[PDB]
Amino acid sequence: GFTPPQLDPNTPSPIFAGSTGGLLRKAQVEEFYVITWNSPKEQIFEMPTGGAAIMREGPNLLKLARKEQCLALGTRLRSKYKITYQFYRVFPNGEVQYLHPKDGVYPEKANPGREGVGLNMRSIGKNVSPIEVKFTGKQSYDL
Amino acid sequence: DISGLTPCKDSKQFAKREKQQIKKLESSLKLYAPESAPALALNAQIEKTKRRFDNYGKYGLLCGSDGLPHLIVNGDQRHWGEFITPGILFLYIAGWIGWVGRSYLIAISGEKKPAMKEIIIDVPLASRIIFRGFIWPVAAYREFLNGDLIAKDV
Amino acid sequence: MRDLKTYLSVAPVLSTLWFGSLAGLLIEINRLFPDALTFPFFS
Amino acid sequence: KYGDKSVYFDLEDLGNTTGQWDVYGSDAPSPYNPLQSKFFETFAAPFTKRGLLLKFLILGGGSLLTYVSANSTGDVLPIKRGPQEPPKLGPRGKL
Amino acid sequence: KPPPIGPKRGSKVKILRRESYWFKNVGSVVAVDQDPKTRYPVVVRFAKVNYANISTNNYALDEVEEVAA
Amino acid sequence: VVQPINGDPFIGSLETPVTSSPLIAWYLSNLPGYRTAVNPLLRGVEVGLAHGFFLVGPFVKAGPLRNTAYAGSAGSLAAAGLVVILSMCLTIYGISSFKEGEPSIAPSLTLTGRKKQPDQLQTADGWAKFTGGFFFGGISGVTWAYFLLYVLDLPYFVK
Amino acid sequence: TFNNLPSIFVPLVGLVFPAIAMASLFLHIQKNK
Amino acid sequence: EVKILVDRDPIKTSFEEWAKPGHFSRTIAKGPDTTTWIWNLHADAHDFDSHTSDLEEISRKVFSAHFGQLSIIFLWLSGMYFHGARFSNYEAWLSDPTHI
Amino acid sequence: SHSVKIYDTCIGCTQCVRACPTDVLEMIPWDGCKAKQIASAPRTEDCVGCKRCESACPTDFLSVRVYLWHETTRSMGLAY
Ligand code: CLA
Ligand code: CLA
Ligand code: CLA
Ligand code: CLA
Ligand code: CLA
Ligand SMILES: CC1=C(/C=C/C(C)=C/C=C/C(C)=C\C=C\C=C(C)\C=C\C=C(C)\C=C\C2=C(C)CCCC2(C)C)C(C)(C)CCC1
Ligand code: SF4
Repeated sequence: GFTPPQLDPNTPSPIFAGSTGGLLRKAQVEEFYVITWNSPKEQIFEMPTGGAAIMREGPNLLKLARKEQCLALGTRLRSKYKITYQFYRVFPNGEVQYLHPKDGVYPEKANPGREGVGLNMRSIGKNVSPIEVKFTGKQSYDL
Repeated sequence: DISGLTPCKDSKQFAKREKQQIKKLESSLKLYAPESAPALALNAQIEKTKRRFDNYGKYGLLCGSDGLPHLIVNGDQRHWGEFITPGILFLYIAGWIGWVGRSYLIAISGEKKPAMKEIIIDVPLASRIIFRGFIWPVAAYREFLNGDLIAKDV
Repeated sequence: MRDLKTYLSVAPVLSTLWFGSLAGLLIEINRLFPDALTFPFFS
Repeated sequence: KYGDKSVYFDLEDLGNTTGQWDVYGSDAPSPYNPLQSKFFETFAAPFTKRGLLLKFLILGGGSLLTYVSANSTGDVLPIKRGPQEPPKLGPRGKL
Repeated sequence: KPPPIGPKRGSKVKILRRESYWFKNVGSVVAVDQDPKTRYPVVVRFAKVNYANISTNNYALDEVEEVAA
Repeated sequence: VVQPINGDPFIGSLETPVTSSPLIAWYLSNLPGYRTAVNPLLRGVEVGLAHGFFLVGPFVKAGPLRNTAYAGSAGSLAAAGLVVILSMCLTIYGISSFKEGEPSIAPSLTLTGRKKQPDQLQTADGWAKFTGGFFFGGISGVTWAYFLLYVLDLPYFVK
Repeated sequence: TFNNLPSIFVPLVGLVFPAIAMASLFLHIQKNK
Repeated sequence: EVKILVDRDPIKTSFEEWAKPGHFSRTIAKGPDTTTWIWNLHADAHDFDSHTSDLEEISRKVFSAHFGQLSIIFLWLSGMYFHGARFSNYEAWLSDPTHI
Repeated sequence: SHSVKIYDTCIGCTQCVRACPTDVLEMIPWDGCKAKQIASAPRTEDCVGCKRCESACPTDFLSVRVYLWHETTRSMGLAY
């Protein structure tokens, strides 16, 4: 309750002559991970679907295929072009889930306001053997 | 005469192998003049073969029905030249290799970056050690008694 | 030169020197003492 | 809006966004003659229950296969003609 | 305590941690985090790297034992 | 004219001359695979007839008994068998892909953006009608190819 | 008939039992409850 | 437009870098913590695009490497022509080449 | 899908998450180390299993740890 989602509007998309690494039927029945970024100038970048695109001066919008595509793109953006980015997840029903910072801050700065999960308060050798959790849903690492 | 094997000094098929190889090398000898380099080399190989067969005869090797020397490893005193004396001759050299290598690795172990001495072999150090493996059967025995051969876990 | 000898002491150069010397040794032994299957001295 | 200048994320029209398009699926009416269409309808409505179609297909096809292979003679397949040749005696007598 | 809690800086130490690369191997303590809330303060520096080309790792006080030398 | 599909560059396809052209798109749009408006039974009839002839082709002349007098008859019989199997696999496809009564999974949109009606072929009863048409048309095309090989053997090649 | 039983059972087994089995198993694969 | 742009004494002829293996790379010019290092010493040996970033040094390296390759091929042809000269039957093969 | 777990040996160097290409991880505050931060794995549904996180964990064996488990369309990394 400190950072609200951004709710990407109908922004323009980058100039691109079209490729074959784009959105297949996965988008037509599942999510397709829109990404939004804001360019200082009309520059040219490698698309994660192969090929070169020309980002527009101002906000852009790309609906590529999946999470790793937009996050690889955004990492290349932030490192090479020094640009803030945020990407989403667009289910076919209509909902738009905000995902990349989920706090307004990238997931490297340990900013308070995030609860620690996937957290085993022990060294990695002190997990029990499988026989101790035989015939139980907990495999080895959830106690 | 053990293991059903006749000696090669009194074997028929062994002499037959000899005659067959000699006729094979002589068939390749009637194509050159008897004084040129090929014929001289063929005659040298012929004498090499004949002395080879006669030496395998005179050492008491055992030639089976196929007519080839079958080495005896069991430990028969007559056949220690087959395995046991060259086996000791091997193990002496092999332990030389191992012992000079081990004493070298222990020598460089007290270095700042020892791995560079395994790449860039310290030839003075090894050469001072290279003859220290001459006495490996006694130095290693003492290092085993003193406890310096095998390392301790800590 | 110190560095030339440092390179001659490197593992491949010293390995090929050592194995060329060794190979010449075994070669000349198998020419002077060819065709050897049994150790006949004190046999 | 999907028709704006380089806008392809109409969040309302998710079909145009995700690529849901009948790329060649013409909605043009039946170009066939009505009478032959009714003929085929009445003569292929038996093959309307996919389960009954499958049972009929499997059972009748297996029956026809067994019938063909059982009534066919050796003239159409040599395996049923038989040897029509004396048998060769194998190695070492016959063993 | 404000005085040191763990081994001395430079004390060659053994690792009792069964999952580490240097298990039953000696080390060289380069630092000990004197904060009395961290779980693995003992920063050791070994001589030979692990499979990840790393020669240093944090260890606990009970997962470490100094040698008689 | 290789601009992307519907001018959408992030969809994995392009409107090249082969896909989206006045001739080839028209041809792919006026044949029984893409007649989304007409019922699937006539579509399947057309499809089965065409593939029955196409299968009787390489069974009479190419086969185990092509040189015999049983070439045409037994080849057409094998073609009818392959047709029965194709209707079989089509049937399990219609059973496995969509169950009984769901709406059509086909796109309800076109290139021009019209919210067209969904293709009822992709439904259960629709695909079943298509399979029935395919079986009927295929057996009929097999026997008609046999008839044409019987009564009109001379214009066609024997070799 | 005993010489004609392989001619009934081999085309039965090696073609229909694959039809029945592979079809029913593809249906068992593509199922939902 | 075109010219003979060429700079003198850029690199020193010295065995100092022979003594330090893996000098060409940063991670390799610090020592063999592992054995993989030696495999990386040969793997990256001629990966001049990874040693430097400027194309000038890479071009010089590959130019002189081509010269080494041509030296090797001239030495190889030396061997072939020599072995033909001394250890061959070419002087006899000309007489009856269809049977010798 | 996959079960990513972060153990208490973490030094909080932020390499696990700066290497992770699918936003699975995130650093949170903690009191067990000098850096006062530890990695967490909320978005394990987005975990493909590439183990770039644990190819960048500089500890005795590991602190982050990926367990291969029920593979879905997004853990299998499918654009279709
Ligand atoms: C591991 C399996 C194996 C074994 C056991 C052998 C064994 C042998 N091979 Mg075969 N061979 C092998 C693999 C093997 N070979 C392979 C893989 C190949 C293909 C590369 C060959 C190809 C091959 C050929 C082509 C020939 C042999 C020959 C020989 C014989 C060598 C005798 C000789 O000259 O040594 C004599 C001893 C030495 C060379 C070592 C001398 C060591 C020095 C002097 C140090 C010792 C002295 C030291 C100071 C200590 C003294 C005591 C005191 C000071 C303490 C021997 C029977 C030759 C032969 O005669 O066949 C019968 C032969 O012509 N081999
Ligand atoms: C293991 C069991 C098995 C059996 C019993 C058969 C039986 C047969 N195969 Mg073989 N086949 C098999 C497995 C089998 N196949 C497999 C695994 C493969 C892939 C490697 C093939 C590939 C193969 C080829 C490529 C060909 C055959 C052919 C044939 C036929 C013999 C040719 C002949 O001289 O008669 C001549 C007989 C005829 C021309 C009449 C055919 C009878 C039809 C098919 C019966 C129709 C019944 C029904 C409607 C459809 C089947 C129902 C389904 C439930 C099984 C015969 C029907 C040849 C053939 O004729 O096929 C066209 C041929 O060309 N087979
Ligand atoms: C002999 C005199 C000599 C000396 C002392 C040097 C000294 C130096 N050179 Mg120069 N160089 C020379 C001759 C010489 N070079 C020649 C003749 C050529 C032309 C080929 C070059 C081309 C050259 C280039 C292109 C580069 C150097 C570089 C270097 C430096 C590092 C070289 C090193 O450590 O690798 C030592 C490597 C070796 C000892 C072996 C190299 C392989 C040789 C050339 C051929 C192998 C033939 C062999 C038979 C083939 C293998 C088959 C076998 C299995 C049978 C060092 C300052 C490098 C440098 O300064 O960059 C920072 C660099 O990039 N040199
Ligand atoms: C004009 C020819 C030419 C040139 C100039 C190059 C140059 C280069 N190649 Mg390319 N390459 C070539 C031909 C060529 N290659 C061919 C013909 C192939 C097909 C196999 C390749 C496949 C290839 C791959 C797949 C890779 C390169 C790489 C490289 C670079 C570094 C190679 C290196 O450092 O290894 C130095 C030399 C060695 C490590 C020795 C190789 C040992 C060989 C395999 C020994 C066995 C072969 C021998 C004939 C058999 C006798 C055995 C006997 C000794 C017992 C360098 C830029 C690499 C690169 O750029 O990495 C980023 C890389 O990954 N090349
Ligand atoms: C007529 C002029 C001429 C000639 C004959 C050559 C010939 C050659 N060049 Mg090229 N080159 C030239 C002009 C010329 N070049 C110019 C103007 C430039 C600058 C743009 C280059 C830039 C260039 C590069 C960058 C490379 C070459 C390479 C090569 C060799 C390719 C391998 C081959 O086929 O070997 C066949 C072998 C022979 C024909 C043996 C010829 C031996 C003579 C003495 C050397 C060639 C004459 C030379 C240019 C004269 C320079 C003066 C010198 C005597 C002081 C080959 C020797 C490549 C190579 O192998 O690198 C070594 C290479 O990497 N050259
Ligand atoms: C007589 C004989 C025989 C037999 C024999 C036997 C049976 C033996 C056994 C033996 C044994 C049973 C042994 C054991 C051993 C053990 C151990 C445990 C050891 C150890 C050792 C060590 C540890 C060493 C080391 C080293 C060296 C010294 C060398 C080099 C270096 C090194 C360091 C490596 C026969 C008849 C066949 C033939 C003839 C001869
Ligand atoms: S890489 Fe490992 S040690 Fe570094 S922050 Fe992530 S979990 Fe902690």
